[PDB]
Amino acid sequence: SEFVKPYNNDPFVGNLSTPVTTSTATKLYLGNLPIYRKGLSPLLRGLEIGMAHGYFLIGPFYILGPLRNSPNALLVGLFSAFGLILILTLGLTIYGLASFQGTEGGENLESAKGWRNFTSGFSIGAFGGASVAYVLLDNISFF
Amino acid sequence: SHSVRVYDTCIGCTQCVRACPCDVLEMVPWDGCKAGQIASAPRAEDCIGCKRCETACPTDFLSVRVYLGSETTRSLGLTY
Amino acid sequence: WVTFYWHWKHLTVWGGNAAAFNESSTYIMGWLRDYLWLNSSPLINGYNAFGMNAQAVWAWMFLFGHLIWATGFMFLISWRGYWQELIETLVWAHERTPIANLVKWRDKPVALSIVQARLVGLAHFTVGFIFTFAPFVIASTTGKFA
Amino acid sequence: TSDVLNLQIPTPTFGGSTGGWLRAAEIEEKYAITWTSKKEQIFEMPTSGAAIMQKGENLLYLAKKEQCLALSTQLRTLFKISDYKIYRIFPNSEVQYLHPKDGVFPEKLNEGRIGVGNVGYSIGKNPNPVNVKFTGKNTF
Amino acid sequence: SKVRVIVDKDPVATSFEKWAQPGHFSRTLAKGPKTTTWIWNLHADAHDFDSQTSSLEDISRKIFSAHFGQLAIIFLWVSQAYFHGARFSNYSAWLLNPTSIKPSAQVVWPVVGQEILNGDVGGGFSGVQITSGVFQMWRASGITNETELYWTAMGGLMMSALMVFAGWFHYHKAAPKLEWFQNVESMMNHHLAGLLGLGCLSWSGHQIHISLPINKLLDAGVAPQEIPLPHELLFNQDLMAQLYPSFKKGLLPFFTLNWGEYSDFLTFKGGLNPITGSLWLSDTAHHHLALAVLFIFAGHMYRTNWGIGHSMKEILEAHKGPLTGEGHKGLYEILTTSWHAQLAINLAMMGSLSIIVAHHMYAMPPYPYIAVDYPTQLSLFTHHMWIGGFCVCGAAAHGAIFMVRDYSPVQSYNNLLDRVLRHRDAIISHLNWVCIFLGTHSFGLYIHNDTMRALGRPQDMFSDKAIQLQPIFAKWVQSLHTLAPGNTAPNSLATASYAFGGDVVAVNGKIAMMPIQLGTADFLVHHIHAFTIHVTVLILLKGVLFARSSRLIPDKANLGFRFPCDGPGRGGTCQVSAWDHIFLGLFWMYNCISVVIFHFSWKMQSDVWGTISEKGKITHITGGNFANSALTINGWLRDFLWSQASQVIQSYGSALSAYGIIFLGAHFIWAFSLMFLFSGRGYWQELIESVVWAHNKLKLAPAIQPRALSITQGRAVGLAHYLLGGIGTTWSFFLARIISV
Amino acid sequence: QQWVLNPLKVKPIAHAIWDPHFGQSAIKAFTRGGVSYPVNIATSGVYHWWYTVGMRTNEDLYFGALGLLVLST
Amino acid sequence: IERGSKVRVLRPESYWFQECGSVATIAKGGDRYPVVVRFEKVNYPGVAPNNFALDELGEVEAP
Ligand code: CLA
Ligand code: CLA
Ligand code: CLA
Ligand code: CLA
Ligand code: CLA
Ligand SMILES: CC1=C(/C=C/C(C)=C/C=C/C(C)=C/C=C/C=C(C)/C=C/C=C(C)/C=C/C2=C(C)CCCC2(C)C)C(C)(C)CCC1
Ligand SMILES: CC1=C(C/C=C(\C)CCC[C@H](C)CCC[C@H](C)CCCC(C)C)C(=O)c2ccccc2C1=O
Ligand SMILES: CC1=C(C/C=C(\C)CCC[C@H](C)CCC[C@H](C)CCCC(C)C)C(=O)c2ccccc2C1=O
Ligand code: SF4
Ligand code: SF4
Repeated sequence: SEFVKPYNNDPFVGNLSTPVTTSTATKLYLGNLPIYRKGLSPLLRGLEIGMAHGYFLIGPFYILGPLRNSPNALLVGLFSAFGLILILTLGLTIYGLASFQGTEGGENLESAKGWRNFTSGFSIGAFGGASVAYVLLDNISFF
Repeated sequence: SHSVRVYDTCIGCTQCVRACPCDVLEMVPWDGCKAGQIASAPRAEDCIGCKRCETACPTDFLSVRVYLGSETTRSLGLTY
Repeated sequence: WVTFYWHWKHLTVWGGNAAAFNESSTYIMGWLRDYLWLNSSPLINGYNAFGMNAQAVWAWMFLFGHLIWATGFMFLISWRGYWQELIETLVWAHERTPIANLVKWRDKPVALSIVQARLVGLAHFTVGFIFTFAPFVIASTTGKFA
Repeated sequence: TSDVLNLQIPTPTFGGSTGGWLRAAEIEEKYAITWTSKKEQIFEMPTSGAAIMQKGENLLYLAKKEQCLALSTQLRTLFKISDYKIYRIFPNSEVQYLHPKDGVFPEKLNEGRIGVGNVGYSIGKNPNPVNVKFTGKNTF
Repeated sequence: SKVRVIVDKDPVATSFEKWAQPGHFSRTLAKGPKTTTWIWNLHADAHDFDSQTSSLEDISRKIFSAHFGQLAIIFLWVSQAYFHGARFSNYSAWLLNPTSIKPSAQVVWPVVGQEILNGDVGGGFSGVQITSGVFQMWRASGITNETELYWTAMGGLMMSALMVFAGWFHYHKAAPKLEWFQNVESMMNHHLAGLLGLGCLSWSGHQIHISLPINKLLDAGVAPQEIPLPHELLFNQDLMAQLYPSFKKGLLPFFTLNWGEYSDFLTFKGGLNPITGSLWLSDTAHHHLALAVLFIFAGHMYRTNWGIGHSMKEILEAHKGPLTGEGHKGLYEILTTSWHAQLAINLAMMGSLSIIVAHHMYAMPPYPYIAVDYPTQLSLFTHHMWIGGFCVCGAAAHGAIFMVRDYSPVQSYNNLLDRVLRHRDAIISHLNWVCIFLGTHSFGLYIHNDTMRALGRPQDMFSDKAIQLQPIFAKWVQSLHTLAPGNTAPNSLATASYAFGGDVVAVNGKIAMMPIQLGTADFLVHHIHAFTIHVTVLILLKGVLFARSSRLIPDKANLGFRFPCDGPGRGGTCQVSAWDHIFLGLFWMYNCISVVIFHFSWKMQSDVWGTISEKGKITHITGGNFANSALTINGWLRDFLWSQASQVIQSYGSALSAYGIIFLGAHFIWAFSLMFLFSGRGYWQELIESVVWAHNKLKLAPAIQPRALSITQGRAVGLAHYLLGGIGTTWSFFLARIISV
Repeated sequence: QQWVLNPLKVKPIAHAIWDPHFGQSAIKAFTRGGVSYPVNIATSGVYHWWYTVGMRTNEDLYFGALGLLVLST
Repeated sequence: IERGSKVRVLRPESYWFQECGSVATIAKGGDRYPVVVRFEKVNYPGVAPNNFALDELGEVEAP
């Protein structure tokens, strides 16, 4: 048998249809993530990405930070996560400014309105996810 | 895009045209040499500047000269 | 060479030990073991496993200048072609991975040009040169007071 | 010929490579080469690998003109095919004919070509760059 | 009979005619020199037989005769060591006391004041100390007399003359045909049985009959001049039965399969001999017997004239799967029609084998009193590391040469080579990401430790008193090895080596081998090793895969294996050839091997080597400072280089002054390399023009026009000078340090 | 002020150090001179040059700084 | 000048400027550089001859 074939039935495109690129499992995974899920406004995509990312980002600052062996470890980790979230939001805004200029807007992500909605959703979601993981980490003895 | 010039010390021995990998050069009729032809560069926008023509010239201080200039997506040889 | 000569001669004169220079300056190993190896001891001991002192910043800048002088040799010895093919492979990698291929560059990434590479390697060489000689010439004189 | 390309020409049987055209071929510029074969045989692709060329007519899309001309050089110096045609496909489905332009190879003389870039003196008689200062023009 | 000897008779006439016609082997160089580039091209193309002739038969004959000449050189090199031990050494005085007499087999002539190099090595002898370990190698063979060394040297000279004659004979008298070389199954069977298994069998026989009784008597305290001669031990069952009480039964238990009666001299006790600090020689003889039986058994696999055996074409073509298309089909023709592919495999295997030898001979000292000879251990480890690194670079070089020259797309359609070439961007991209990840992590932990220690925050470091990175897998493997005797090696008395934990082995105060403890510094430096190996693999694999074509240059195979560039076009195509990739990867090999040998030297001086006193008080060479100082780059710089260069910079006026001279000279050569490595050809050509003007003015212009070195030659000269200077500096530094402490 | 009264024994000061990356022992180590804050010892010789040309107080240096600021403006 | 003459080259951008060469063939036609001069020293590409004009050769020795 042959499980590696030309990608999308074109033998001259620079990609291959390996069991990693074109499996049904990978299509179901990477067709249902927020950035690829069908029927999603850009704000909801940004929100769902942001909450997971904020949860993530408050992860490492609390445990490994300079004030880890301090009674104010979790607060300092939350503030560091907030600062990194603000930096990422600024990077998203300047990327949208440099990339999408003179665009028609709409529900497409590759436009000025779509990227502004995506950035707003990411920022509010990231701050919310950092706060939620702060609340769960402060009462970790419940579990 | 680079600029390619051919000077009148050409002998029409065609090696620059064969050495060209981008179809920049071609042979046009002429009357200033025994071969009756001189090289020409009508497609200098497809020049990449690799100077394979200048390696192939037999004349003392080569008649076909490539001057590196502005860079485009063709003269940089970018596939992406 | 000029600054090494001046610094070692004045280091021996200020300490009242000009005979050390007069005997050890005639051969290269005398320079290597009596100026550079001997006078680096207060510098490299700015911070160690037992603590640190006020010359820790000079030790850190000494290693900093070493690393910049070393990473100049990158651009000075390796030339464009290797890096252009590497950039092209990275371009394929970014264009053909999910999630991250939606982020698209405006300027096509290319390797540094030949003259630009020579300039960057030379600037690295020079900055590392200055930043590895200044901490030595300051901390060795500060670490001896003579 | 003219600026027409048959889109339904069969392609060489290739197993797919990681050397093909990237996103900036459906966006900016694409090239194709068409040639005529007498038998079914194996040729080396300019983007690595080996492909079987079909007996009859072939069509192959590449990303730059250098790849098409390197493939044409392979189709000449090896097994003799000398009727290849290289095109340039724009993203708005507009094709432009490039190689064998006037119908004959550039190394052979053809009456009807106009010399472009010819200079009527030797290379050592160019003007000094001082004489072109603050003018924008050059001494070429 | 398919496997047969077919040989041409008198193919090439022996004459001194092409000796006087340099450059005769190639078409271009035979027309005579016009510039001073024909000389360097003559030197570069001397061994490139593939570009001289298009016939594989003549190429194979040249290769065979050159192999014979190389073996002659190696036999002369063995004879030099045996003769210098016989006539110019203190081997007898070393035999009488192999713990206080320093080995020395090299004496200098007093002409210029260099007689100070004849140091006091002990035993009433003056000479240069030897770190080769040939003395312990001779003691492991029972060569207690100085006549046997002389006759071994004479036999080596005779064998070298034999190889010279064979090399002349097989190229000028009896040159085999192409069908002789392509019998790879016959060659494989004959090598596996007759070379390896019969060498193991004969060496085990020599060990059992000579080295076991002589070394047993030597460890018993008998002086070497009252030990029976090896011919008196070979045919004396009474004396061997006095030593090993199993020769009374003779060869009868061997044929009756009662091999348990031979357990007196064929053991599996393991560990180290307490008298000598080395492996038990009975274990060595038993090991060679097991290897001999295994290799002779393995040499019966491949098909020859008789119907039994395997065909290697059928084995390869049966191995194919879904994800790999046609599998290994066509590799048999590749490896039976190309010599460069066989180099690309054999050089990789030989380099990896040399590295394995380096890792195995330090933790398992195989020669008596070689563990307490620290300079010998350090020199052997560093030597085999450098040899392995050079060979593993050469493997990639010849893989690139095969890919440029001998590759054929019609032969290798849809097989493993084709599939690898069809997705090379994915391989190079993922290996690039791995290199960046490993580099950022492994080096940034060092830089973070530097910053924390410089900022006065030792509690924030990556150390054992801080955030810990314990190599738990390596410790688990060590604990598994320590508990192996009895549990998973039930018929074993001691562990395989004491580096995995156990008991300290001491020979007359000095430490032979003690357990090596792994901490966070060991984790950090092992990750450094993995990262350096990965980047070298990235450079070499990118050179091999992109040897034929790339996105930048679609017709790179038409330009050749080595070529400087393809012009300043496409933004610049500098160093696009696979040769330049090998040139760049050799630097990274140098970096990797330098870091590996630095790790070995510091860790062994800090945690293994030292002295033992009453009540087991262990005092190491540097004082156990590797655990806390190898966490920062400043710690390395201050405590390894600066602290251990004191021996090499203060060696002037003593017997080690040659090491200081070579230290300075290797620094000079390393700095001289950057002249070629940084500059370019055109400047030097214009300067040569300016010099040629003065020469022309004084009627001194050579007819062979002087030219600058070519771009590829300039890179090669710079790289060779860089490698020579670096290896010389490290060589002198290591030897002057470890001899004097 | 302190360096004028004793030039051979008082280390001249370049400026004060502000670093949130310092540990405790770095703060005590860089606290030198007559001051009580972490500080850099000047190695440019500006103290001797100003001391020769008539500067004796911090007010003189401040007025020179104002004059050069107005000149730059 | 004639065939077999020894000439000195006056072209400043030539590799053999102010160097002696031998005239090989003088073409009689519309060629701008009719005289063929062969030299004993190869240039950087390795080419021994070149085509020269009649005013770029200063003449040294008659045939
Ligand atoms: C790569 C090397 C490296 C590493 C691992 C660290 C690690 C650290 N540094 Mg550090 N540092 C480094 C180099 C490094 N340093 C260098 C080179 C310098 C000098 C310029 C410094 C200077 C420095 C200072 C001055 C300080 C630190 C500090 C710290 C600590 C906290 C930092 C933190 O939370 O960041 C934020 C971390 C994150 C946001 C995490 C991102 C990484 C995540 C885990 C990647 C996950 C990828 C994921 C697995 C992919 C798979 C996804 C898939 C499953 C879908 C931490 C132990 C602080 C300290 O006090 O230490 C105790 C501190 O004050 N660093
Ligand atoms: C059992 C038979 C046998 C043995 C022992 C060898 C041994 C060898 N072959 Mg060989 N070969 C054989 C059969 C054999 N071959 C057959 C059948 C073929 C044809 C298919 C080949 C084709 C072949 C080629 C094409 C090449 C070799 C090469 C080599 C050498 C490899 C280098 C090495 O390991 O150095 C080890 C060095 C030694 C062991 C030193 C001893 C050297 C002698 C000649 C070994 C034999 C001695 C003798 C038989 C034993 C006497 C015992 C006595 C004391 C009681 C090695 C000497 C290569 C080489 O180096 O060419 C010269 C090479 O290029 N062989
Ligand atoms: C089994 C070992 C082996 C063999 C048989 C070959 C064989 C070959 N190699 Mg190869 N190679 C090897 C190992 C080997 N190599 C290793 C280990 C490397 C990595 C460094 C390389 C890297 C390499 C490259 C990069 C190239 C070759 C090439 C070649 C071919 C021509 C070589 C030639 O004419 O050189 C003639 C021999 C010389 C010029 C002598 C070199 C002398 C060295 C540079 C100096 C040594 C200094 C010395 C050790 C110390 C001096 C001390 C000082 C104080 C005096 C030939 C087929 C070339 C080729 O075109 O292949 C087709 C080519 O481009 N090889
Ligand atoms: C000390 C000198 C030096 C340094 C630092 C490097 C660094 C590097 N070389 Mg290299 N190189 C050098 C000398 C050096 N080289 C020389 C002399 C040569 C000539 C032979 C080469 C030839 C060469 C080749 C041929 C290749 C490299 C490659 C690489 C890269 C490996 C990937 C990696 O881990 O990057 C990670 C970065 C580092 C290891 C260095 C910085 C680490 C810091 C401390 C931690 C992270 C810092 C962070 C990114 C920034 C934070 C601070 C900032 C915000 C201010 C890396 C950029 C390979 C490459 O790029 O492919 C992947 C490659 O193929 N080099
Ligand atoms: C993680 C490492 C790290 C970091 C981030 C810092 C950060 C800092 N240290 Mg520091 N330090 C460190 C490690 C570190 N240190 C270590 C290990 C030591 C040794 C103990 C010290 C010793 C030390 C001393 C002794 C001092 C500092 C000072 C400072 C501060 C300088 C800021 C400044 O003036 O900006 C200005 C920054 C620059 C001028 C550098 C940029 C140079 C660029 C490349 C030139 C080109 C710029 C270009 C035009 C682009 C700019 C765009 C423009 C629009 C801005 C800053 C807070 C100083 C301080 O207190 O300052 C108030 C000071 O006196 N540190
Ligand atoms: C050191 C050296 C040397 C020397 C060497 C030698 C001395 C060698 C020897 C060698 C030898 C001396 C070898 C031997 C071998 C033997 C063998 C290898 C045998 C075998 C046997 C067998 C195999 C048997 C079999 C059998 C059986 C068991 C059963 C059946 C029957 C029979 C009996 C057949 C020289 C001088 C060269 C050089 C330098 C180095
Ligand atoms: C490493 C290396 C590269 C690769 C280096 C590259 C591609 C540039 C690296 C840039 C660094 C990573 C900074 C990137 C810029 C930052 C993202 C900041 C952006 C600034 C803009 C917004 C202005 C070459 O291109 C090269 C070319 C010729 C000879 C030698 C070499 C060489 O050694
Ligand atoms: C110096 C230099 C030259 C000029 C080097 C030349 C012309 C080499 C000259 C070789 C000489 C003639 C060999 C013998 C050297 C001395 C005559 C002997 C010295 C002996 C010592 C051991 C004392 C290049 O051609 C070049 C090309 C490309 C990159 C870098 C460089 C480069 O750096
Ligand atoms: S190679 Fe040079 S001389 Fe020959 S035809 Fe072309 S331009 Fe003219
Ligand atoms: S520079 Fe290259 S592409 Fe341009 S004309 Fe010359 S050879 Fe052709």
